[PDB]
Amino acid sequence: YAHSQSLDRLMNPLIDQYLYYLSRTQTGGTAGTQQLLFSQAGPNNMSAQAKNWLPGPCYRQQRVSTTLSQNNNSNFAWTGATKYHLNGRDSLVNPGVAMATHKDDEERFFPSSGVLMFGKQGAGKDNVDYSAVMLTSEEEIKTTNPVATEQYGVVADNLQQNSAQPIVGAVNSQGALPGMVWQNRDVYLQGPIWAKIPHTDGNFHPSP
Amino acid sequence: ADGVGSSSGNWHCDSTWLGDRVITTSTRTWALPTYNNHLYKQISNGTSGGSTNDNTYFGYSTPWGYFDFNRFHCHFSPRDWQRLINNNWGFRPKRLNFKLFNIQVKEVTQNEGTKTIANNLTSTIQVFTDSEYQLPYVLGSAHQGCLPPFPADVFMIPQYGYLTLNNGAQAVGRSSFYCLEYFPSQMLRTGNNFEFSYQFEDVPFHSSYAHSQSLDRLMNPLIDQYLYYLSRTQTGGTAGTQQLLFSQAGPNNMSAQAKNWLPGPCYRQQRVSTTLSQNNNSNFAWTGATKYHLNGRDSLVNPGVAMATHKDDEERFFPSSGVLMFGKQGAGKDNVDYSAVMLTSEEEIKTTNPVATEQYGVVADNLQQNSAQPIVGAVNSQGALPGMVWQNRDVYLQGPIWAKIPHTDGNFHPSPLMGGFGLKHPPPQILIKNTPVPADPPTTFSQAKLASFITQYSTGQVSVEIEWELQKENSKRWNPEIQYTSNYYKSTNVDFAVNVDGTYSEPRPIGTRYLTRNL
Amino acid sequence: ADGVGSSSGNWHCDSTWLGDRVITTSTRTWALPTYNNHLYKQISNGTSGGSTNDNTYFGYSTPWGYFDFNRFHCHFSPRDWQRLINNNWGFRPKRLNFKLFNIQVKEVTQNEGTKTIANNLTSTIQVFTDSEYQLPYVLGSAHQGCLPPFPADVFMIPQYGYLTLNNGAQAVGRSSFYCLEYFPSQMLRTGNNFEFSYQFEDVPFHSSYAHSQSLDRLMNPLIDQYLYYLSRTQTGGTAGTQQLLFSQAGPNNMSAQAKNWLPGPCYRQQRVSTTLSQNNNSNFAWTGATKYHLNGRDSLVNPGVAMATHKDDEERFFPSSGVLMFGKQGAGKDNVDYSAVMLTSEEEIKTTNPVATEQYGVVADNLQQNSAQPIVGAVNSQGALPGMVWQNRDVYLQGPIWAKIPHTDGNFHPSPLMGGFGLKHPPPQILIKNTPVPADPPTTFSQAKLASFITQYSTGQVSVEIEWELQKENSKRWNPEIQYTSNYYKSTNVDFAVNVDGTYSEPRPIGTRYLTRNL
Repeated sequence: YAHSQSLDRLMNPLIDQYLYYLSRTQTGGTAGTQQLLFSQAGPNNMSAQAKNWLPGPCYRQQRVSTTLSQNNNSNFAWTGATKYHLNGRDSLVNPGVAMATHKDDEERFFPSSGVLMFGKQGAGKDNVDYSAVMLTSEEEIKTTNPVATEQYGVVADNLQQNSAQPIVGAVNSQGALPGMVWQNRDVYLQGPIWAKIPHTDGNFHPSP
Repeated sequence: ADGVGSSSGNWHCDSTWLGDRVITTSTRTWALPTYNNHLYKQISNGTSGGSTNDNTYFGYSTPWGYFDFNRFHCHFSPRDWQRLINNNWGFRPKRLNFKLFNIQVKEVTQNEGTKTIANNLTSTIQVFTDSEYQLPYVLGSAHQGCLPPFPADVFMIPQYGYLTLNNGAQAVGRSSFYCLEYFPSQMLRTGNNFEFSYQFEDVPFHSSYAHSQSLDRLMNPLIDQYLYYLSRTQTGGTAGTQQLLFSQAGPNNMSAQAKNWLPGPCYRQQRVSTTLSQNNNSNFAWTGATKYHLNGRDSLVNPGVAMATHKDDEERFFPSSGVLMFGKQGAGKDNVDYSAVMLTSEEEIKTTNPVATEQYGVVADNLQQNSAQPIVGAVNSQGALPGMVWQNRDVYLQGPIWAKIPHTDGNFHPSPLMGGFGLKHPPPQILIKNTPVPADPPTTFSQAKLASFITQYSTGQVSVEIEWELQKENSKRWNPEIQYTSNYYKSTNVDFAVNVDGTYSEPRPIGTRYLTRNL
Repeated sequence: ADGVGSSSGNWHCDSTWLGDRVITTSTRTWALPTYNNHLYKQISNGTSGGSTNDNTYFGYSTPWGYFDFNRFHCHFSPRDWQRLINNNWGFRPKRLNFKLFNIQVKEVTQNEGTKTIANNLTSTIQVFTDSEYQLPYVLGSAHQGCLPPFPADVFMIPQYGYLTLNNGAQAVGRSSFYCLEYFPSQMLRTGNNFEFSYQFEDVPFHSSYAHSQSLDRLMNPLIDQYLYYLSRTQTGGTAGTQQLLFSQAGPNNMSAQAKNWLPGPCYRQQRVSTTLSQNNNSNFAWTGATKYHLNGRDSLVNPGVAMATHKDDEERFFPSSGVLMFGKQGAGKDNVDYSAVMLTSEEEIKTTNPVATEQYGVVADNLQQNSAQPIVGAVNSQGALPGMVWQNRDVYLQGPIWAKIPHTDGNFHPSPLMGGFGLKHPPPQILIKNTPVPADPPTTFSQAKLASFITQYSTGQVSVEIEWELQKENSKRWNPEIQYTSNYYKSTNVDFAVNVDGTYSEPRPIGTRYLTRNL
């Protein structure tokens, strides 16, 4: 199934919240002075409302376009790939944690190793053109799952003061936070049915 | 026995304290308008018009209203809330009972500026609960329209509406539409009443207490460790040479001891001061905000993962979006001064929880060698690590009781980030509507749907009863604990009481964490 | 328990899917005007006034209204209709349950442009079903006034009337008059309710599926026939001489093979193109129409016997009157453009059914001899021949459910030509009327019937429940079948949902034929 709602839209669109947020830190005008003003977020501003939940974890990956001219001219397949490092070996994360293939109105982009790839009948082993492969798409989970190529979000990088303007850094990889919800990767007619959970002291969400 | 001249219910409002449980029942008077002229309407917001992509939505507004009691002040009084928080380590809701009774439906007539209200004895209202969770669940979003905190206030029932998938202001094929008349509902006249019962699924006690220890201090202060750490990598002197020296960390050096546990996860946020001159001069509210990015939209993390509001001896600082904010009675909607808001504080959890503004810690950024000095980077956001322990965000007298855990393949620690109890099968939504009564039709047949109705509203009483289980405080502490207290000094008004003009106010947020425990 | 202040029913609207059956219940709100000022009136149309002989009629209009749910969208939602058509080979109605409840009767007062509506608690309505089929049965005529497809729409009850024999605008001795107060009926006040049950007579499943084969292709493509046909009557060459040569028809020539079956009957119709420039320039609508002639009157055959709308690769052509035509929401009555109508398509049946526009075939027109070259004429209309097989016309979400088979000495394949289930004893007619309440009489006796009444109308809720039997799909087909799908691409509105202004629309006709079977 796909969700008919998204985490950020779970609200009642007709009613304001009884809570507040920090709307404005400065007076408007030619020379502004610092202040703290607060607002209740209603339907007008949905992005600023308080919420109970967070999108699923991410491990960021590189964006490839099916239109060739949009891609960088270089061989970035392995070098720009998203990898994990185990006992001195680097191995591609293929496909990795479940993340949406793309956001709205971009179907030409897909994460480099971040999606399953099936061949058409008679496809070769090595260096096969894009026409013989069949790419899947996880976009159904973009309701709860961050997009594979884009950042998770932004967090504060410093302490603010009148001498220091705020700095906000991007979160490319995010482990589990309390309040996250996510969807597992989809299953396909030609895809794998099961896997063996390794025998280990611990695991997290042991879905293949 | 259902009739015009006999009441279908009584006013039950009070609490009773039995042993390990408390039962709080409360009754209110409500008024239900006709919404949308008995129509469903799609509502949407696009980027056109100067609005941001982040605020776009698509959905529907329904003629139905809904009952919501999701705030604690609905069920508890301020005196009952004090008995709870001072005497107990924890509590959770056991079960629920709901009633609608004494229903009046009235029609409104206007001509020549004259306005007449009269009983319509044959009109009905429709009520159903969504037991199978087949509708969008809007309750856990902390909206207005809950039962008032003060029992003598008559309140208006909020309109029901929901959102679904969109691209900009446009719907997508998956976006779904719900007719609430496509559900079986009970129809009631003035003699009829409505009731149902609900039982909460098993949920962990909310922890009402603060820790009397901190993770980093769990040690015996009198004894050394039998383990070692790397104390010194260089000889002292004018020209030092590299060496490896080791020490046992005792009471003298506590920071260097070995430990079994780690502080809870963090997602860092920006520090705002209540003293204005200390804040940067700029509008950093949205730009410097901590956000998450979902399908091309950025949304503020409000409040976010539970983290301490501030460290020791800084009460002027708070995380920008990282704490709950309540308004004082009569506060406006937009751009309200700091004086009208009431900020909460999570500082009680600074024992196990990293501070919201500060970093989690530092990790090595490189490989060290005699040609390369060590570099150590700051960790602003940290996901779950084995060995972490943390506290959930506190609950407040006026704060939300529960939320619905989304239905998903996976979740992590599904406690609501605003507060309260996460529930897979929460209390159902209770939807109510005035049944439309059309005016006289044309006397010659027309296929068009009837657009002309009698203006009506309905009033009545709603009663809700929750049974709460209590976790008694077993502490062996010698010295007296901190309690929630009313100020002894004189004042013009009593706190949590009506004023001269007759309006009820809550002067401050009251958290639940007062008694203490050991880690 | 019947009283003013207690409801006599509840709102039951939903569907439940159990195994081989589905039960769809639906509830609506209705309004009933007083018709004809409580009078029966004869109505007629003659040739005088420029009207055609074909349109003449004689009949009566009655003060009574009637309930009609004969369209599928009354009972099914668009989601339920999708579950039905995608998963099932067939369905038929098993049984029926009907209810009237929560009845308000209201009086209207007007003076000085002021309009007052009030309850009249002692007024009644009258309801009876015609169980013995003793009245003219008007339901199977595909009129307006059915329950709305959308449950939140309040609808007006249509006026009842009937026609009988005429010569021009004049009655004949056989033409009959019916008083509906000459039937026993139940009288209801606000506390009273009405109910009855009905069981459908046994009827063949509607076939929801398309054939994956065609009559002419039923053969084994790999094998020759052991039979022969006349392949060649003349020697090839410059001067040929007559001969008889015979061949066995194999895969190479399929058209010439022997076959056991024939396509269904046809009554030919005229071909219209949706591309305007291809159509003749003239008004051929009525003149070039296919008609039948009954007692000096010509009437269009609309739609007629079931025939394929078009052949392969021509979707622009459709038979003139030979297909059902639905309007888009808000379409007018008269001379509406092609853009507002929605045409259906029967092309799924082109496997067994001749195409509506094209001929049935060709037959010999003469006896052949060496002096007479063979002549072969076209068969535009073909009655039943032994060995024919055919499909009935498809049923649609907004199309008619059933019809009453006329009571006659004989019929052939009594399936309704518009669609649905032919029934000798269909669901009865449900007739409803506001009982007249006269104003004050003169206080001195007068024999004249009272012409002065209190203006009244009534409202209430109607609930109907049908149990449908399902025929599950047993197909062993390997490749995936065609399904009914919502478009994935973005749009301003959701299909089958309300818009910004709040009106519900059905964007397209949805037929029932998607899954496939073998002949």
